[PDB]
Amino acid sequence: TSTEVIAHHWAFAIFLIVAIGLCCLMLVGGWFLGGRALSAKFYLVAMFFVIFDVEALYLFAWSTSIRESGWVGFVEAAIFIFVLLAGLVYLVRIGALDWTP
Amino acid sequence: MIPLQHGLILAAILFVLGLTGLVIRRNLLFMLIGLEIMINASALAFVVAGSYWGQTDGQVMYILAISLAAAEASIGLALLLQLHRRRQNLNIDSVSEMRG
Amino acid sequence: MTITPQNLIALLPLLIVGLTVVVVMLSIAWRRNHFLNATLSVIGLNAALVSLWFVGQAGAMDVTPLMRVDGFAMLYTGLVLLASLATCTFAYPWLEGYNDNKDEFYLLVLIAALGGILLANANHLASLFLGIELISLPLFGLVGYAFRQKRSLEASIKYTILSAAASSFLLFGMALVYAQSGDLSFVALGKNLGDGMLNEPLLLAGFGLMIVGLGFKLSLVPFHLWTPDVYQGAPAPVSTFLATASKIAIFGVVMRLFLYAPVGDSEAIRVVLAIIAFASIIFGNLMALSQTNIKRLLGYSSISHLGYLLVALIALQTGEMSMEAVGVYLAGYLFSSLGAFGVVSLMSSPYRGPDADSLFSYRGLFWHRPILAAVMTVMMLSLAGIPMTLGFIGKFYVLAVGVQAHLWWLVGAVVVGSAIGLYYYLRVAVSLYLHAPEQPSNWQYSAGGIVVLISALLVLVLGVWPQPLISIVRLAMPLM
Amino acid sequence: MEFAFYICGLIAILATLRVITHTNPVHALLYLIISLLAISGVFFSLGAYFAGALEIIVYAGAIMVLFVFVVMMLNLGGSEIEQERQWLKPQVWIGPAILSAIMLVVIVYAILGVNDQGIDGTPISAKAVGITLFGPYVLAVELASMLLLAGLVVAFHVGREE
Amino acid sequence: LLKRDPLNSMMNIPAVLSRFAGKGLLLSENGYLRWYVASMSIGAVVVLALLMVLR
Ligand SMILES: CCCCCCCCCCCCCCCCCC(=O)OC[C@H](COP(=O)(O)OCCN)OC(=O)CCCCCCCCCCCCCCCCC
Ligand SMILES: CCCCCCCCCCCCCCCCCC(=O)OC[C@H](COP(=O)(O)OCCN)OC(=O)CCCCCCCCCCCCCCCCC
Ligand SMILES: CCCCCCCCCCCCCCCCCC(=O)OC[C@H](COP(=O)(O)OCCN)OC(=O)CCCCCCCCCCCCCCCCC
Ligand SMILES: CCCCCCCCCCCCCCCCCC(=O)OC[C@H](COP(=O)(O)OCCN)OC(=O)CCCCCCCCCCCCCCCCC
Ligand SMILES: CCCCCCCCCCCCCCCCCCCC
Ligand SMILES: CCCCCCCCCCCCCCCCCCCC
Ligand SMILES: CCCCCCCCCCCCCCCCCCCC
Repeated sequence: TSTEVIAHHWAFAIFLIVAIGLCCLMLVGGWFLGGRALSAKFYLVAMFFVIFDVEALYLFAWSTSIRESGWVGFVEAAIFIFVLLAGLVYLVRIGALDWTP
Repeated sequence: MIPLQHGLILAAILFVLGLTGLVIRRNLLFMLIGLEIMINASALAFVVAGSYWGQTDGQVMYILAISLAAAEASIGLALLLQLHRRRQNLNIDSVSEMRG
Repeated sequence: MTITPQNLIALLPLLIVGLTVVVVMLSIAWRRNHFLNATLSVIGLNAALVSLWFVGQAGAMDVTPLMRVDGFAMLYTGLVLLASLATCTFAYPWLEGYNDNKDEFYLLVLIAALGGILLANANHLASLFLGIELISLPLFGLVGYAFRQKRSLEASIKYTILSAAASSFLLFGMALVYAQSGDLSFVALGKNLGDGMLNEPLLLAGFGLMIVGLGFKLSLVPFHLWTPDVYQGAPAPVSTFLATASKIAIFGVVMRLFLYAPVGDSEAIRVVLAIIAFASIIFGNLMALSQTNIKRLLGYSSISHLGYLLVALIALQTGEMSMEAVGVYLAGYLFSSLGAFGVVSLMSSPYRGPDADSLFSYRGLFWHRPILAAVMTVMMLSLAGIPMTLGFIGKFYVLAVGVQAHLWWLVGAVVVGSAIGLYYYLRVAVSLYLHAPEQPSNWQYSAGGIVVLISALLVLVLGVWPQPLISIVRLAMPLM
Repeated sequence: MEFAFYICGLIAILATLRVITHTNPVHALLYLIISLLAISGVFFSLGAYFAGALEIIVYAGAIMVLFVFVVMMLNLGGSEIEQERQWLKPQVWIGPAILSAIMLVVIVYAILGVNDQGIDGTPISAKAVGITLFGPYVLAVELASMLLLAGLVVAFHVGREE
Repeated sequence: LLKRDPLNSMMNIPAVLSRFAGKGLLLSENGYLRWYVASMSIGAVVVLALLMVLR
């Protein structure tokens, strides 16, 4: 409820509103003005991205509290990263990540 | 100053709408979409419950929920691609050879 | 709380199975070898059994806020590991007939066994949900392993869509329970209630949606319709695993949840589970009556047998031997289903391709497979609850549990469903010995035959002499 | 923080209602992305900042991308279901709509009557979620890694082309 | 009048009812996934309504 916090909230709201309005108004002006007269490897890559992004979010949560988690948290994240790297090595070696076989 | 009942009711509304979409839609892709709506509503309910009690367990439940949602979405879309490649048809009623 | 070295030695089957998953994956990445990767998976599962011995040498304690290891956990972990080992043994000749990659099968079997172990040790809604999902997703892969075959792809799609819906139901019910009760541990689901206010509407509704998810997973009526389709369409070792390990692990975590939760002795939940048990017994036995397909028949059979187990669960808060009955019945059901689905797997192995039919054709099996016919008729007698078989010992335990708790409708349901089971089981067992007009050579097929023969001998011997099994299940006591 | 919650919840409800009754897959996925943005706004209104961040990052930013990838790869141009439009026929949707409405009334009746002092909205940071995640939920993290591994192996085995 | 055993017939009618009820219950196994989802949601409605009624 600080005045700095509410001022920054208002500034963020005005930033988003004015930015989206600027883009929309620029397209509106562009439209109104002026006269008139597949392979499955894409799925594989996107699916690998989704899986590795969820494992990335796990590491995202770990990274902000490494000191509070101590060495036992380091050991757990090391097991997590080793399993993730084993899966990555598996995908590379079986040709799943090889774009040109 | 938001009641827990309102967040839970919103999650129930989203769960019901996702289940309706899962039942009434004959396309397999829209069934998968309704499944995502259902599991996202469940994760929203867990977040509302955790934020009422002031505990981090609701967001951890959300994290496990979206890990399941990601993995089951990938599996379902792989099965959808296999069905389209085998039959050139996304009809969930046509894949019904096994019956009592 | 943290993880001590004592917590590490209690965690040993989970750690060994996870390390086996990593090692098998790295061996797959190094070179695609069927024999060595199957060997590594079965070595990891046997090492997990010996790890269960080492866990038994340690004490019973809570390894996490999430896990609790006791004799209950050791018993159901051992059941899951035995089912996984038998699935790998049955899977090798069937995969030898396969043409595509045949080691991701073993990776998925190991991950599903890891989920089974987690469900055996699950003391939390977190570990319950995660164990259910870790059972389910590798089974999505395994059920549609032969996706080029039409029936396997159809069973995969059905199981995937319905299990995603059931996991959504279970997760929403968990969220409602957590909304009512501020803790997610099993012991705390209903602690903040008193003076006869156990029937909180939100706690009951959350437990009902969890009942929807768990009753999908246990093939309980009215969440049972997927069972014959997924059982028939899946590969036969996958049918073995889905019949044994998934149901055993999920029903064990349902045991621990209803034993620990203070709302587990609610009258409304007891009546709803009694209705589901009655309907499951009657409906599964009635629906297996006119089945010419062996796998659909075993699916409806699983529906009825899980109804009997649910009857044993209903008396958990009234009698005392409910956990004992569930353990004995689950050991007997495990060995019976292992034998029956193993005969079905051995006669469907090697794989004949996605185009060729995979019909069992059990009529006249004795004239070319006499030992397999004897094993299958021992299983058919055991699943019928015939005395001299372990299935009768389980049925006797269920009947004693129901009689103690005065569950007369459930006892009559068991009697009626048992008579209907006698009809269709004896139909199969005597069709084994008739005459049919018309319609191996490696040690892994012989190993599968050894597995089903040892299952037959176990069923017969423990039906005649059930005292060692009763003594084993009695000392596998959970925390009171 | 109450106004934000109510408008975002209303936007989410309207968006999924337009998701389940739409015919074009890309339009349905777009309304689904809008619903996920609104639900992340609901998360931010309640103080679950990490949850809203992951809702945009992962759910609306990875999984919906996979859905859009699949839709543009299969090239749905009205394969006999757009021209049929069976889900908007009353005889098809009236049954499940009453069934879902009954389930909604039962669940909502269960929701009401529960004691409720209100959601405070105090922010639960990603710091505390990370502390819980690698503290009392270590096995959840490792077995969730194995779960995502299983999903990876299954989706590779099924979804590859050859 | 009794040459075709009447007591045997009135004791065999439970088998007839069993076959009829099994054939009737096998109509639910139509093999349609959308009906399976509908049946799960119907069972969810029934279980929730039973829990609210019984309390
Ligand atoms: C023979 C008849 C048929 C039996 C079928 C059984 C099927 C399930 C197989 C696994 C069952 C494991 C059950 C373990 C229950 C243990 C309960 C318990 O508390 O045991 C305690 C005991 C040590 O005693 P205590 O001094 O109390 O220790 C605690 C002191 N801090 O600790 C122990 O006793 C340790 C127990 C170790 C068990 C190791 C099992 C290895 C695998 C055996 C497989 C047998 C073959 C079955 C299948 C054949 C092929 C189909
Ligand atoms: C289709 C075939 C199967 C049919 C269904 C299964 C059997 C159904 C039997 C129904 C019994 C109804 C009992 C009604 C009262 C129950 C509550 C009660 O007060 O019970 C009395 C008593 C428990 O009270 P308590 O203080 O412990 O007294 C002990 C001394 N009696 O109770 C006891 O101590 C125990 C009571 C035992 C009751 C009888 C159990 C055996 C039944 C034999 C077979 C069924 C009847 C005959 C066949 C009918 C046609 C098939
Ligand atoms: C006097 C009253 C008091 C005493 C009651 C005592 C009850 C227990 C002892 C009596 C049990 C009577 C059972 C009667 C039916 C026997 C089974 C039978 O007839 O099987 C043969 C028949 C197959 O022959 P078919 O007709 O050619 O086959 C058509 C399908 N292909 O099979 C079929 O057609 C299908 C068979 C279905 C499964 C068997 C029937 C189960 C019925 C319920 C059993 C429990 C009954 C409880 C009491 C009921 C009322 C008396
Ligand atoms: C106006 C009528 C409708 C017009 C069309 C729709 C436009 C978008 C409407 C919804 C989004 C904006 C809602 C209004 C938010 C205004 C800011 C606000 O309420 O801030 C309060 C709170 C600040 O945080 P806190 O510190 O807790 O505040 C208490 C004081 N310390 O804030 C918070 O805690 C979090 C604030 C919300 C989260 C950020 C915004 C999320 C936006 C989601 C957009 C979804 C897609 C919209 C599509 C629109 C077109 C269909
Ligand atoms: C606070 C200082 C601690 C120093 C010692 C740290 C190392 C000892 C404790 C290690 C605990 C490791 C727990 C790992 C669990 C992995 C579970 C995997 C399941 C598949
Ligand atoms: C102790 C086990 C009891 C149940 C199993 C029964 C099977 C025993 C071993 C096989 C017996 C085969 C008998 C076949 C007889 C065929 C006769 C045909 C010509 C009349
Ligand atoms: C379609 C198959 C139907 C099978 C029905 C089986 C029914 C068995 C008989 C049940 C009898 C229950 C008697 C209960 C008496 C309770 C008395 C309580 C006194 C306080």
